[PDB]
Amino acid sequence: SKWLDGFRKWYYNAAGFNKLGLMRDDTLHETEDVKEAIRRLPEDLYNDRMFRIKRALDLTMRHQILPKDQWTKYEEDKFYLEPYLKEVIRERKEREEWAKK
Amino acid sequence: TATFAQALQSVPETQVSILDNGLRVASEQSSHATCTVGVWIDAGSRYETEKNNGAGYFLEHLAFKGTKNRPGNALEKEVESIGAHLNAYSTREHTAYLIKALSKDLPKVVELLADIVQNSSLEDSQIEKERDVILREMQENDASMQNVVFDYLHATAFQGTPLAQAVEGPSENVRRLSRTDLTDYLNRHYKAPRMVLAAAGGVEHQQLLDLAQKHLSSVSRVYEEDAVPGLTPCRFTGSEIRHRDDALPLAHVAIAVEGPGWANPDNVTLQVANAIIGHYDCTYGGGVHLSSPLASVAVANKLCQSFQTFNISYSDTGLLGAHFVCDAMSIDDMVFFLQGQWMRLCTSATESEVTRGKNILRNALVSHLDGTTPVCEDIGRSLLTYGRRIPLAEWESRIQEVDAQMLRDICSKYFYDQCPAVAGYGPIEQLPDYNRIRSGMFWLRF
Amino acid sequence: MLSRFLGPRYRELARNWIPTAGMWGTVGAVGLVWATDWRLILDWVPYINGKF
Amino acid sequence: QPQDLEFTKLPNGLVIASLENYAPLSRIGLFVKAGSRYEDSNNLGTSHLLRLASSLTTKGASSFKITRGIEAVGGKLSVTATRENMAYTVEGIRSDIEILMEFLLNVTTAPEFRRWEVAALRSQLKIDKAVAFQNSQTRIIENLHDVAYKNALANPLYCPDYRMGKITSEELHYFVQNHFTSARMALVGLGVSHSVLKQVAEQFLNMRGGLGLAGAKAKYRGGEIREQNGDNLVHAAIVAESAAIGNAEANAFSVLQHLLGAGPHIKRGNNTTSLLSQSVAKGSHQPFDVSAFNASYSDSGLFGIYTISQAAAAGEVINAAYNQVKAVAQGNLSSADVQAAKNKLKAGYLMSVETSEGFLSEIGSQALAAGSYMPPSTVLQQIDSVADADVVKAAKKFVSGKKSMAASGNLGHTPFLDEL
Amino acid sequence: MLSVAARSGPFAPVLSATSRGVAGALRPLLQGAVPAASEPPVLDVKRPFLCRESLSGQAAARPLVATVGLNVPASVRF
Repeated sequence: SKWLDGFRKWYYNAAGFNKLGLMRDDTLHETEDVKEAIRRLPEDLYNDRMFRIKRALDLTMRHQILPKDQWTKYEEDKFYLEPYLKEVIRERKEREEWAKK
Repeated sequence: TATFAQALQSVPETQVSILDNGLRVASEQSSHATCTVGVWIDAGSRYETEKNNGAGYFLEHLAFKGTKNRPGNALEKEVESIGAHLNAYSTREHTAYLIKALSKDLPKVVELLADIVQNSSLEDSQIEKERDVILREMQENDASMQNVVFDYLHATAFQGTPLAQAVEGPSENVRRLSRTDLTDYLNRHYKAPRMVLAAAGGVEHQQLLDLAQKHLSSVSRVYEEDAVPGLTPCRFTGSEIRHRDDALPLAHVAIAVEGPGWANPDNVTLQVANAIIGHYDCTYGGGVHLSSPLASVAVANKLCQSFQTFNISYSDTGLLGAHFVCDAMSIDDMVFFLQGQWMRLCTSATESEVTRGKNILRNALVSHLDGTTPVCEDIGRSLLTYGRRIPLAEWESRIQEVDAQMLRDICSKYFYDQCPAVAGYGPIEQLPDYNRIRSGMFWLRF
Repeated sequence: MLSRFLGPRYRELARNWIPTAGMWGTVGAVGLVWATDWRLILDWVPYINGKF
Repeated sequence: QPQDLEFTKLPNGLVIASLENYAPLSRIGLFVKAGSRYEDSNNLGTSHLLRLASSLTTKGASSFKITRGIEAVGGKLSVTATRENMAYTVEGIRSDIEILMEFLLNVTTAPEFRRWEVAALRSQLKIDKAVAFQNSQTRIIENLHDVAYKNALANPLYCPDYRMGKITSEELHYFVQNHFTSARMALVGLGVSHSVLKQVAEQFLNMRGGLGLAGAKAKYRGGEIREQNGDNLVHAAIVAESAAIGNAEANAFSVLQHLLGAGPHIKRGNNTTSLLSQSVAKGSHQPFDVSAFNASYSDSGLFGIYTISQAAAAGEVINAAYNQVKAVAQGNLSSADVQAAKNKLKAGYLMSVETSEGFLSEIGSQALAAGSYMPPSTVLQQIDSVADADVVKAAKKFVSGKKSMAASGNLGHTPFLDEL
Repeated sequence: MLSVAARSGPFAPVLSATSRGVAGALRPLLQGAVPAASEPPVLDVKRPFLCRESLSGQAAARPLVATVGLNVPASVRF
């Protein structure tokens, strides 16, 4: 329902990576699949992600967060890494199921 | 429909007959308008006795320079007047003179072949100029660096035997050889019981038999001293040779062990093993997805420029192994990887891997015999080596016998805990010593 | 999370490596009873029963 | 024995040729008129990357699936590109071939052309160009093509060095969607039934019914290029404008190249019946290699002489070869030499289609050009229908035309085009 | 007589190029390998010309004269 959407955006506010200007896909741990999906990114998305990570590192160095009018919000959190990551796990699963037999 | 076995048995049969001179006349027929007719002689570098070490090669040069009835280039003019192609080669065991022509000129070509094996006019001026030509192409073949490592591997693996010497021999023998020595070689080794007249393509077998009875009757048939030149088994030597020239950009290394020869069936199994490891060079367009583990490892780590596996067979002996060219900094790593692959085939070969190697060997055996020249080569070499033409259905039946257990048993028999023969040429100080290469040929975990 | 090795090839590898791993386990057991001088097995053997 | 070759022209312009011969392994090839003829100054080298893009991800199969599935059945995928057309050839054992066909289908119909894969592939095309230009004949022939034509055939087989790192996926997608259309393709199957090819063609060759983009119209300019590289040998190709394919003059020019000498017939031979080799061997006492070059396309042709000689004695070899062609251009020849030239030409043609690859390449080019089978006996009688005056007027058309010269090596004694 | 590569006898593999996307069972003869060649030197980013005012004077009018020195930069003037 819409209760689940409101509860997810409350959890989005409570987790706290929105306060550093980060996206959800920036917070993914850099495994091999994630690193390959970073390598398959276009250059503008790469530069945006690296600047967001560097700015979050600077803000956490100063133990500070952003002013509220440049926080990330639940609606405009675009999921840029999802199709690249989905294709990477589909290709790796295909290679694994080939090598199983 | 038609499955693989039905198409394999639909291939036409090779007809073999024997003349009164012992000449073995074999042919097979297709729908092709052309033909390939050749003479295969059982004469090579293995029959030479260290003082006539380039006699077969120098006759192989002078065979096309004129005969008794066709003096010089007029003979050459004759074959160009029919648009035919004339080729030859000389191995360590076999010599071949083959002609691609049209089928409609089957008689004349056989006549030409006749005097080429029995009426060659060896002239002194031709001897001088072909001595200079042979010196020129040994200088040319010194640049072909994989041929240099091939010769080095044969020398260091067959030390002390007549199978170490090259077909072209040393330079001093080229500088000093005389017409009497060539006459002795041709009187000793160009007799009719060792010759196979092979024909492939749109040629009638009875017509070729009539031509061989007309022309190639009474070639030699006589030893003239009752002295049969018999072949003797050659000792294999686990050894290393290191030609070091750091000015070269790339290094070639060939590693080998014994293989059983021509007339032992597990060669087929060994062929499957090579089909597992395969070949690669830098222009293959597969990427990081090649089926060979060594190829994928060498692509990912950027080790090789090329690698290539081989099985080489002579009379109850042979060389089985690999050969690679790479830069200096890669060499040691690849040796480790290469030996690991062999040990995997000795220990933990699977069934899909064996099936892939079997399909690769099926495609190699069938697609190699496309056209009359390789079919004629297979006919002549098979009558000289196996004593018969092995049909491709027999090859398919022997390939189907291969499963994983007998393959890793055979690979453990021929690779595991065996002393290799290593030849190298180039910047090869990262190529390890013989002790580490020998220690890499077994696993401490089995 | 060990579901990558559920196939016929890994079973083939397993039945290839049964006898070598079993023989290595036999080596380990014989070396352990040899080094420890364990009295359970060394009383079951003919020639080594000389010091007891 | 097989039955005769079977043809089908689908309504979207696709030609289908099939031969049922019950071969142990089958050969399937798709022939597309999408060579390097069809590029211009902005997308140079797109055909070189498209040549190496045969193992990338499509829809229906990934790169891993294509490579592992073709290598698992032991089959082979290759592609051969000439300056006018490309040919994608798969082969494999008969009981597998249908799955191989759909792989070729994907490679020829719907490439994905992702950006990261072509960014990986551009280094491979640099390495492939280096391997190809390791020998000197390829370099001098590509230079000769760049000098002889001003458009549409000066585009080389290999990508230029500035374009590497700059070919994007959009140029490949544009090239495929403008040149890989169904009215310019031929599907040829040796060792497969006609119904299988017709079923696969009706399944997934129904997307691009147009004739594509065409009409490049290569023009001739002439001139010379002189690559000084200081080698001990000097290579030199001197050509001129000659007739295209579709003419009896093309047969006359083939008879002319086999009359003057068109390569070796004897291992370590002297080329005695070659006229050019006879003239130069009467002249020069040093090793050489003179032959006749004839590249005939569908719109224009190049005919000339190709000489390899020593660095200092290059002028004598080149002038002797040119004067030999001048002497045979003035009627000074013998009919027995023309008959031997015809025999050489027909023997080379019958030996070309002797193997399965040459036969499939010949029938792919015939289906692309005319769409109908030319039997070998008709080719032989068309060779036999050439007079001596046709060869004389072909050599006269060579000698009176403005030449394109490409030279490579130590050119201190090599002449210029004003001194031939 | 089609197959434009086979029209030329010895110049069949020179007019054509045959890549192999999936290499088959039989290896080609003369596999071939690039030598480890050198690398060009690195240079700074140059001056682009995006207006008529910058392009003025760039057209050459005099023969090329080069100048080297022990402690002065190398120059070329046209």
